[PDB]
Amino acid sequence: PKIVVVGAVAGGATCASQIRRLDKESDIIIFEKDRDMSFANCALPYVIGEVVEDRRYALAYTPEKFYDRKQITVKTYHEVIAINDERQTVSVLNRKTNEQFEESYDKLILSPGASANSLGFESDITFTLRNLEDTDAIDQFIKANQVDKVLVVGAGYVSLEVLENLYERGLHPTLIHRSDKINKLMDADMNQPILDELDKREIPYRLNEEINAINGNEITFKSGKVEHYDMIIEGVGTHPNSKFIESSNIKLDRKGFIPVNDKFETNVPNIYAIGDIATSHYRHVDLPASVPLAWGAHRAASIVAEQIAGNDTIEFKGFLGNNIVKFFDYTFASVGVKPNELKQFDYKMVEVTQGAHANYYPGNSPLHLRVYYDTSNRQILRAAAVGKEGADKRIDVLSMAMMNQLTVDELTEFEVAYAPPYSHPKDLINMIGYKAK
Amino acid sequence: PKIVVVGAVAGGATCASQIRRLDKESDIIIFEKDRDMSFANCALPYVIGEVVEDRRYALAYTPEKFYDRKQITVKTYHEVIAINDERQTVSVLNRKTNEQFEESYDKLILSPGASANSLGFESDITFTLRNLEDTDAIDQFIKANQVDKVLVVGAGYVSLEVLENLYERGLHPTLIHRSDKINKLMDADMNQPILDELDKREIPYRLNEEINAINGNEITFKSGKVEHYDMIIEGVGTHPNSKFIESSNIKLDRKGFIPVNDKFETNVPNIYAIGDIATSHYRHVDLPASVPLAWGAHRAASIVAEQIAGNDTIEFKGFLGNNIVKFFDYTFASVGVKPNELKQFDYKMVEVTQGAHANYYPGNSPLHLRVYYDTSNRQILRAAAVGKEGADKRIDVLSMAMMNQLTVDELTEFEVAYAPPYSHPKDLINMIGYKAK
Ligand SMILES: Cc1cc2nc3c(=O)[nH]c(=O)nc-3n(C[C@H](O)[C@H](O)[C@H](O)COP(=O)(O)OP(=O)(O)OC[C@H]3O[C@@H](n4cnc5c(N)ncnc54)[C@H](O)[C@@H]3O)c2cc1C
Ligand SMILES: Cc1cc2nc3c(=O)[nH]c(=O)nc-3n(C[C@H](O)[C@H](O)[C@H](O)COP(=O)(O)OP(=O)(O)OC[C@H]3O[C@@H](n4cnc5c(N)ncnc54)[C@H](O)[C@@H]3O)c2cc1C
Ligand SMILES: *SCCNC(=O)CCNC(=O)[C@H](O)C(C)(C)COP(=O)(O)OP(=O)(O)OC[C@H]1O[C@@H](n2cnc3c(N)ncnc32)[C@H](O)[C@@H]1OP(=O)(O)O
Ligand SMILES: *SCCNC(=O)CCNC(=O)[C@H](O)C(C)(C)COP(=O)(O)OP(=O)(O)OC[C@H]1O[C@@H](n2cnc3c(N)ncnc32)[C@H](O)[C@@H]1OP(=O)(O)O
Ligand SMILES: [Cl-]
Ligand SMILES: [Cl-]
Ligand SMILES: [Cl-]
Ligand SMILES: [Cl-]
Ligand SMILES: [Cl-]
Ligand SMILES: [Cl-]
Ligand SMILES: [Mg+2]
Ligand SMILES: [Mg+2]
Repeated sequence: PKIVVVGAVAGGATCASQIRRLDKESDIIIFEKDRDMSFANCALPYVIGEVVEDRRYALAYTPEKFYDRKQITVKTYHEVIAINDERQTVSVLNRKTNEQFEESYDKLILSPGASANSLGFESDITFTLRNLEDTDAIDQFIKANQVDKVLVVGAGYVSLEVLENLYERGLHPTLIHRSDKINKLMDADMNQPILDELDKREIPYRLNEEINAINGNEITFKSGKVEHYDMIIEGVGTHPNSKFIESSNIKLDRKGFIPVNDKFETNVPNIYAIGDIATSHYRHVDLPASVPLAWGAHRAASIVAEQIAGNDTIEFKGFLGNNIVKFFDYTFASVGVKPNELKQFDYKMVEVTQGAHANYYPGNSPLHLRVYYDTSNRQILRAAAVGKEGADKRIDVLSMAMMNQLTVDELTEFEVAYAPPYSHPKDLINMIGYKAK
Repeated sequence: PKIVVVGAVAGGATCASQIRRLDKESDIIIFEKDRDMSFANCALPYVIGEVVEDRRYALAYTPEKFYDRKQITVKTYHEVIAINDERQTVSVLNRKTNEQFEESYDKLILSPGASANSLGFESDITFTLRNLEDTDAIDQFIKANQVDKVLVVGAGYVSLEVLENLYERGLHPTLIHRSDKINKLMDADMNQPILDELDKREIPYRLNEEINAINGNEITFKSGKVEHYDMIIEGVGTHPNSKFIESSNIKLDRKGFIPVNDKFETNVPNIYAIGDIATSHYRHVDLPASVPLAWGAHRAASIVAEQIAGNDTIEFKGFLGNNIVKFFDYTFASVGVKPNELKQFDYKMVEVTQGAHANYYPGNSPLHLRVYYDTSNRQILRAAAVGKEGADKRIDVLSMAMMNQLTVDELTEFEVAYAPPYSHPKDLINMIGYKAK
């Protein structure tokens, strides 16, 4: 079938590539509104920090190389501006020539993702971070203006990674956030290490703070403070790239996302949606879920490739919401329903803080593991871990437990790999099970 | 019930402690034939390497402290020499006075573990490692003789840990092993990094080599080589501490171990056996299993505590055999049936070698993950991972998957915690799943 894909990055280029692995005959075309396809979204903060300096790690292909390798046509600077689903075409604006045209399709795959929100100030020193064009602009601005002081707005994982990277590059960032609710995917009382790491390095921060006015490099704040900054990076959330979908028959929810079934199909025949734009449900509980992360973009890309050109019996089984972020020496990871979703259940919480490995063994650091479970059936609802070591290991094990409908009590049965450098004979995970009841 | 425990370490002291958590009225007494209770068995190689300096780290309790905190009586230098099972008493030899006496019991818990084997040479420079007395003797001998060249016999994981520690302490070890099957719980081809690490540090080793004769410090080998050594640490296997059990009604297998049911009961009423002395079965396949490691001693300790003083519906579900060892920069971990047991199944092998984390993120290294599955039902039979980073995480996740007899195909559904420093959007575990078709 003739396949058209909208968006040429985590979900889109991946999906197109997976289809080509299975189907060598179909024509596949991807439209991407911006300059680059296949940029490494998750590498961007590290490119800014000069941790990742080889351009080949910043993006995988150019349209020419993608065509040579996979016979997939990718048109960059081409923005889809409407989906004419009844005639099975999309309307595309060639941004280089400013002319539009219709492209027909047998199957349409939507992976437009999200755009960064902006505070809306008229400021030449302010930047958001979403793609490689943004990354290049930020790097160039730092060099052209000999940037030293940078204001980082927002406290989600993107902003935190950007702050760490600016610091490692040798700049002097200050972090502000409109409330005290930083790194929201993690339990609010488990984020203190973020503030401790800032303090330890004397990196200034102010919570319940916002930009009030900008006059050149003079920034006036809500708190009444006035400071001079060379650059501002705003990480104040994202919004779905779905305005171009509104006039079509595709069903969107009130927040602008696309609900899909387990085959990643929209309500319209032959049109699929994957990636950040799509909403589905949790795997372990009967609740809606939206998890705008890379694992989901890649998993959905594979499922849609099977639906179109492979085993169409392969279907999604829902999200668990596994997520993680590094901030200086600490790791913050969680899986399951969000803190705000726990109230939909009668639940109990159990937790343990213990060394990541043998207490007598060097380089140890306390790991805090917390697990929430449903009192009606003892099923695990959510888990969170924070520590300098071993949090990723504990959360991935709990993600596998939740996939298998394990009860909190059965965690005493988990057989950990034990030697002094790695865990304890009764691992933190086993202790959660023993402490449950 | 009056409870008598034989052995005051990983299984025994733990079990007595777990019973006390549930029952504050029963009298509990533990007999330990040697000097110390609750020594840190797994810390011993590190104590020899001076990685663990504070000897307080190698001993968790003394009998006086155990009585003060848990009201449990522990008699060290007291060796149980016979079990008079029909009258429900044990005969105990007070090793300080050489006088024996009987101790009655309502429940008897055997956790005598295993003793180190010896090659049998008449040599004052040869030592074995099993407890803190041994560790003290080795340390004392190194200092008294200014030991430099040391022969480490045996290539099992503990001997390897001893070798690494002797090297880091500043001594010059040479490793020999009677066969080429080093670190036997790991796939043979995946153990090459052990030899690479030895070679990188110019630490000599000879496989399929054995001691022929010992004449003072002059050691003659099977190969015909003659070398002078200041000390020899023999890691030539262990044997069960069951000679004192032979006269009783307890059933022992041909190797001297005690087969137990899922309540860790022996064939004799009121007598339980846990730890290295006990044999059971695998959880995921119908085959016998013996896994003489710490996790099993602690898990059995809790199950026996529930049987005696808690919820008697709690029973063991079998072993998976999760194990791991660190050797210099590498980690070697495996779970499931042993290499030699794979022949009892019709199976296939799938493997991937990929970066432990994002390829562009610093300090990456190649992680080799291998999974064996049963062709009759797609169930995972065994998994092994070797690498400088991430092997423990992948093997613990697979242990959790096996606990639930998960299939190899379902690994595509595992939702990993992804950020650049930790994994990939399609993790190594997911890739095993994608490569299994
Ligand atoms: C700085 C940063 C760090 C991140 N870190 C992590 C992390 O560590 N771990 C993690 O799991 N996730 C991380 N993410 C999230 C991850 O990048 C997204 O979940 C993933 O990119 C979503 O894939 P997608 O295809 O939906 O969107 P994207 O990969 O963003 O691709 C969307 C594409 O479609 C294009 N598009 C939109 N509308 C149109 C249109 N009308 N016509 C043509 N093209 C269009 C856009 O220009 C864009 O190139 C990070 C994201 C960023 C920006
Ligand atoms: C150097 C070393 C390193 C190790 N490293 C690891 C590792 O990294 N990971 C891992 O999982 N496992 C490791 N182990 C294995 C682990 O220590 C054992 O699996 C665990 O100790 C078994 O518990 P147990 O109670 O059966 O035996 P033990 O803990 O050995 O205790 C047995 C006790 O009973 C006593 N006893 C025996 N007979 C009698 C008697 N007749 N009367 C009175 N007392 C008696 C013995 O003196 C001994 O103190 C290691 C062991 C050693 C020695
Ligand atoms: S923010 C974190 C996520 N970031 C991104 O996704 C960045 C944008 N990504 C993309 O644009 C696409 O993901 C690109 C880079 C275009 C390619 O996507 P694929 O996932 O399909 O990758 P490749 O085609 O490059 O495959 C490379 C290696 O993986 C093996 N492989 C892919 N798919 C499969 C399946 N289904 N089964 C088995 N193996 C599979 C390939 O064989 C290949 O290994 P090599 O070592 O290259 O031979
Ligand atoms: S080679 C590796 C194996 N070697 C060894 O284990 C060495 C010898 N071991 C022992 O002698 C025992 O394992 C000792 C050191 C006596 C410990 O026995 P327990 O396992 O029973 O532990 P503690 O009573 O000392 O408890 C320490 C902490 O764990 C919590 N805990 C234990 N058991 C439970 C159960 N069933 N449920 C909830 N919590 C449990 C304790 O409350 C305690 O926590 P703290 O806040 O640190 O007091
Ligand atoms: Cl990336
Ligand atoms: Cl239309
Ligand atoms: Cl705790
Ligand atoms: Cl220990
Ligand atoms: Cl008798
Ligand atoms: Cl039996
Ligand atoms: Mg129309
Ligand atoms: Mg504590």
